[PDB]
Amino acid sequence: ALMITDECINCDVCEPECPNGAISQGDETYVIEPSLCTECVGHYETSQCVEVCPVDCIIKDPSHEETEDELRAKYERITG
Ligand code: SF4
Ligand code: SF4
Repeated sequence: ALMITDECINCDVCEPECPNGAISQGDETYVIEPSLCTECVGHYETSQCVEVCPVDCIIKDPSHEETEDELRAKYERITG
């Protein structure tokens, strides 16, 4: 899973880009819901939210280290 850090400028651009609806508006920043973030494995070759973030604040979430296989597996439980 990835996480949006405190440097988020609340620009709204990454929200609509997530295939799993993992990103939502927070009180201070946008937040990714880790159970929904597959790091875009299964849909795209790269993270879509990272691709559009204007200030490079989405990074790997150290408390949710998943392999290409667990992301794949997550992609599979979220979609079919
Ligand atoms: S794109 Fe980046 S700066 Fe904009 S809301 Fe999403 S995480 Fe924050
Ligand atoms: S990496 Fe993909 S699934 Fe995770 S929040 Fe970003 S767009 Fe969504």
